[PDB]
Amino acid sequence: HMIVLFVDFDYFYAQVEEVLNPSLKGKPVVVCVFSGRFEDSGAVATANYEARKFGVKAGIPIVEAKKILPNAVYLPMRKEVYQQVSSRIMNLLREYSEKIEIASIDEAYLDISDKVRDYREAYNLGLEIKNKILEKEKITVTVGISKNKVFAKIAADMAKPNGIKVIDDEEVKRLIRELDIADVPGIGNITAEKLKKLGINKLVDTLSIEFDKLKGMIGEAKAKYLISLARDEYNEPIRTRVRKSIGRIVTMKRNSRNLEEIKPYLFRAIEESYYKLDKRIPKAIHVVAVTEDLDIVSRGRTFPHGISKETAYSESVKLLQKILEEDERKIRRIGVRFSKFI
DNA sequence: TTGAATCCTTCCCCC
DNA sequence: GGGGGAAGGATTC
Ligand SMILES: Nc1ncnc2c1ncn2[C@H]1C[C@H](O)[C@@H](COP(=O)(O)OP(=O)(O)OP(=O)(O)O)O1
Ligand SMILES: *[C@@H]1O[C@@H]2Oc3cc(OC)c4c5c(c(=O)oc4c3[C@@H]2[C@H]1O)C(=O)CC5
Ligand SMILES: [Ca+2]
Ligand SMILES: [Ca+2]
Ligand SMILES: [Ca+2]
Repeated sequence: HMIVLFVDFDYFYAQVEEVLNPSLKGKPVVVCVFSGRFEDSGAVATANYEARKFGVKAGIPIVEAKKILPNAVYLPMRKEVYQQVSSRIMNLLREYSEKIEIASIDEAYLDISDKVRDYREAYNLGLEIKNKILEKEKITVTVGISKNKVFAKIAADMAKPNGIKVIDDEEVKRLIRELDIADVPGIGNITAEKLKKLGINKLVDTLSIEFDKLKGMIGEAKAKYLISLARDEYNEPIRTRVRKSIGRIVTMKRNSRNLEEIKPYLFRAIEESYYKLDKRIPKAIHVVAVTEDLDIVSRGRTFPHGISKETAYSESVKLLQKILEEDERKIRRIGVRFSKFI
């Protein structure tokens, strides 16, 4: 059948910052995103392994991080820079197979199904690829390999960082039963829970309960997806993918409800969203408001034509008003999202 | 306590 | 009964 090759750049942002300034290597680096809310307000985009060893990881606020390693190198996030370093590594990959996916800013699956006869040769192509990526861009990555996407990724998760691992059918059969279901791609702790108090603690357990029970607890989708992984029938193609929407949000200095106070933030958001749009014309626009208590509320509108920057501002203001109206909390975060491209 | 981008489920129109 | 689609909330990486 087929063999999937998953490539995953190690502690990426942090690493890219290390590449752009080698003096950093071997020292704990925490790449964070600072919100003008107050000094050191914000969170950790991510951190390299030195820093991570001690708990400073992605998601923890910057203040807690400095309390753990008050002496680590803290750098602001430079997405653009990372975006270009990624694009570069992404191309090198295309050279190994035109069947590439690119799931995120540091992930990509490759159907080397043809370019390889056996796993032995896959493992080889893995090193070939790790090495060529290390030579051209100075970036270390983990590579996973198996019969399908989901497993090619799991193989990687197991081998981080700067690793390479092949999961053969026997490794799969073993995993379908001994692999914790919370560690399966697509299962956030939210679904990991509903599955926990349902008896499904292992990828296999999904076979025991009747289907229409799962469909109601976690949804027809996740239901069928899980079942196939368990009966070893899962086999999704490595399809190239196109961005289906762009957007931008911004935290405000103070939380408020004053339309006029929020407007400037909204527009700042819209303005950047267009730059990103580049040459794309969106037919749908949505305004997203993160309430003072971190709950998300969004209103939107789809037009039968493209959205001009001018109209964009206009329709955005209405949609925010509609939010303040329909809600009551103070707005903490505001922004826009443009979808349904022409 | 920082974004971004893609699903899950109502719901309204109408053959 | 169900094709076709827009809205807002849910969930994941
Ligand atoms: N919780 C988060 N908050 C903000 N940015 C995040 C978060 N998680 C991930 N990111 C961004 C920062 C990273 O550079 C990139 C994600 O990297 P991730 O691929 O999942 O693994 P990584 O290789 O950088 O980490 P790892 O140390 O596990 O290998 O996406
Ligand atoms: C939205 O607001 C916060 O910003 C981010 C950014 C992430 O990745 C770039 C992110 C991830 C995860 C998560 O639970 O939260 C975030 C958040 C916060 C969200 O609440 C993951 O599991 C992977 C990335
Ligand atoms: Ca990674
Ligand atoms: Ca990744
Ligand atoms: Ca998980």
